Amino acid sequence: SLSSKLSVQDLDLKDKRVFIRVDFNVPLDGKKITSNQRIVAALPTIKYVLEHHPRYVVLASHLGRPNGERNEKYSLAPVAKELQSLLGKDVTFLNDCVGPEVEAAVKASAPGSVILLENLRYHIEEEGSRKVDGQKVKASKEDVQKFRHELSSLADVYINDAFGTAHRAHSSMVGFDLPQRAAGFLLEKELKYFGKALENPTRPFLAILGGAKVADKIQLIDNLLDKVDSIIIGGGMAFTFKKVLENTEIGDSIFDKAVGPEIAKLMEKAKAKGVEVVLPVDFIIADAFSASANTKTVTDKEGIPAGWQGLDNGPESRKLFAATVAKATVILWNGPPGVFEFEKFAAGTKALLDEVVKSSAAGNTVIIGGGDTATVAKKYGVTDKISHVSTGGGASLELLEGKELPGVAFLSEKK
Ligand SMILES: Nc1ncnc2c1ncn2[C@@H]1O[C@H](COP(=O)(O)OP(=O)(O)OP(=O)(O)O)[C@@H](O)[C@H]1O
Ligand SMILES: [Mg+2]
Repeated sequence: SLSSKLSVQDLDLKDKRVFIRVDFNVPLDGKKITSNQRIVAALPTIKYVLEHHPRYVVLASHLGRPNGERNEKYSLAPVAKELQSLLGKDVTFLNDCVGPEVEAAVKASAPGSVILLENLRYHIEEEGSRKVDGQKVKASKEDVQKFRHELSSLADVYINDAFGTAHRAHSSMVGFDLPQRAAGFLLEKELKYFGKALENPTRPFLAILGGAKVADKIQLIDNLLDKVDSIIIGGGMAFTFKKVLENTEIGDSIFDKAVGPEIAKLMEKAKAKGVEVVLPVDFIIADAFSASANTKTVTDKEGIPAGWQGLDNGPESRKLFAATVAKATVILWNGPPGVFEFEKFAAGTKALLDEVVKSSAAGNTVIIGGGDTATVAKKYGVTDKISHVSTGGGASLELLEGKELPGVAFLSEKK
């Protein structure tokens, strides 16, 4: 989608004014912020800048869905605490926009770090349309125009360091008129890690995608679909169908009805574009979809207990996966090998997970991140992760995919 060499650790600052759109979203107990994972990242940019000696340092919010009621408190007082503790320099939380008080505060107290906003000022969104159900309405133009003007209001250089403004727009990624587009190391890492497989990386581009089911499932497919190294490990029932015939025929009949043409089709292009897509042949299937009463065999035999096929990546599947796994190429992993969360029908899967991460070094760098996999990662244990956990399980992917990426576009290379 682009993101060549935007900018990082490039901004010189120096008695300059810095506004940072970070990753400030956490649980919601009292204040007791359950999880500091998101906050930790902020630190490289946050600290570097925090002290460099600008004069500013406004680090924006973003965590919650102030649905029905208004701007409702449940702000970020505790977080400041988190910030204060880490920094030990003093963090002040004011307004996400203005407040006569707002313009005043930033200016007043020399160098500091101010965390303000989120999506309280229904202005960082685009109101919950569809009439009936929940009140208010989408739409809105200039009013937003003012908010944006107001927001930039006290800045110099704006640094995005979250996977938000790369699909949509939303506050902290647009309005912030005035040049200077600086992207935290985090953004930088993705683009770079993420960015190149995209370029001309020799080390093949060896591609690992588990489980069937599409959604952009399908969406996922086309973009992942174009690349470099023609190695994709995708496990689908029809493909199986497409590939041969009988497996599908007794197995059953239908996968993703649309997916059937598209899949055979995309798949074809894939051969042409690169070469090889690696599927099962050995699968394990059990009475229901759940996790109980299970059978593992290779290939042929399905029907009643099914109508799509078996489920989790089994022995055969494991090896091949592992098999390709061992073989340079970069390794990108989206969703579960399958149903990785229903033990029994989530074993081989870990098996795959291990080499990739392990390899990262050996083999080659590993970029896997999302939601489903994320779980996979946490449960198995990233432990060295060695590549990319591309948070924005979804956002990244589309992103991953090659689309333009909105937030990202805003970024150029400082200037
Ligand atoms: N062979 C399979 N047997 C059973 N369930 C499967 C199988 N393959 C895939 N699934 C389902 O597909 C999911 C795999 O993850 P999925 O394909 O949804 O990843 P993704 O689309 O890249 O990311 P996501 O889960 O956030 O947004 C499993 O969690 C499971 O619900
Ligand atoms: Mg999911």
